[PDB]
Amino acid sequence: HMLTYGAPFNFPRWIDEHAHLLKPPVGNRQVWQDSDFIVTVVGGPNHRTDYHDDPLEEFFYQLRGNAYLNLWVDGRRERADLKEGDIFLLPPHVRHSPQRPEAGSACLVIERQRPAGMLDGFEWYCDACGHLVHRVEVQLKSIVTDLPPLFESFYASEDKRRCPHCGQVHPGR
Amino acid sequence: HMLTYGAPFNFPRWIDEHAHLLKPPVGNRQVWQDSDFIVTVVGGPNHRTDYHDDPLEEFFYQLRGNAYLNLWVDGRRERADLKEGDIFLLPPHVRHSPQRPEAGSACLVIERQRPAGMLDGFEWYCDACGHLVHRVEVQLKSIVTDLPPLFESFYASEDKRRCPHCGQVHPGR
Ligand SMILES: Nc1c(O)cccc1C(=O)O
Ligand SMILES: Nc1c(O)cccc1C(=O)O
Ligand SMILES: [Fe+2]
Ligand SMILES: [Fe+2]
Ligand SMILES: [Fe+2]
Ligand SMILES: [Fe+2]
Repeated sequence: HMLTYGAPFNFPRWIDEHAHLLKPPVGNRQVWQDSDFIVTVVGGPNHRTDYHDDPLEEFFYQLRGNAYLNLWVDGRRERADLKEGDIFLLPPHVRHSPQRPEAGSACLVIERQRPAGMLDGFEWYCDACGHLVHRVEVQLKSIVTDLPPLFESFYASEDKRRCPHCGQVHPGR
Repeated sequence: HMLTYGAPFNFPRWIDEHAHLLKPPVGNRQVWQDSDFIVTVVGGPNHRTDYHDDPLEEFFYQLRGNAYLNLWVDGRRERADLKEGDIFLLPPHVRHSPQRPEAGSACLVIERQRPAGMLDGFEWYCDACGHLVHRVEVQLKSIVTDLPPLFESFYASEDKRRCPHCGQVHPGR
């Protein structure tokens, strides 16, 4: 039938035109609305203390500049570098915290709409004892707008940030 | 848990190392195996007379060189140009025939594994009366290997290529 999502267009030029809109905490912009593939560009600098626990995979292609992913691989606080030109496929549920410090950076991130009842988690870990401080689960509907309200609630509440092993109150900063 | 799909790596350099393997009819190479996102690069020159009827969306990013998509939009034999640097999201079921004439071209194509019972179609249309000549449906398991055997069967059989409106026998060439 129709091309619902429009005609091909130049991506470098699209990124240039929307550069001034790539803004924190999360830094992104969705290219097409109501699609099954969720196609965003993420710039910087961003502010993220959360780990994301995505029930599906996440494709990355660091188009401009560099960034890294803080991970928890196999229990250990780990890092994956998104050097300019790198690509990478995250397995479902690997906890990850995108750090994007470079102004003018641009990373293509691709995900899919989540079916009903498949939940996304956002977690924070204690920077002293390294144990789970807080975890919210959300039925995700916008990878752009549903994020910061969630982090504000954590940021605004030392009961959420108080650790349950040590009593260290996470800075959320 | 583990990074099942490995660590980030440089995509331009990966494409360079596998250039000599991007070979017709279809021209592709999957970057990761057993993933839900099916991430391929497609080079050229390719030989495609089929239209693909994908039950899911297809993301394109023409990385090197140019290509086009022959389409059937709203009944009309149409074209979408994949100019170097273009991106594009195909809606599910839009019939499309990727033409990739340029040696050394490279296009990122992203799709997802198809659930059980969601079928892919490959169709051919009559180049005289413009009506459907032949359509096979397949449970797709490899976007790389399941293709040409299907086209050989059409190519090898004038009963499949004989049109049911006119009697024009499609060249399959
Ligand atoms: N992985 C991300 C996500 O799931 C949402 C928003 C941004 C990112 C990112 O990688 O920057
Ligand atoms: N759309 C394609 C597909 O579905 C399989 C293989 C190649 C392509 C292509 O766009 O070249
Ligand atoms: Fe994420
Ligand atoms: Fe702690
Ligand atoms: Fe296709
Ligand atoms: Fe015909």
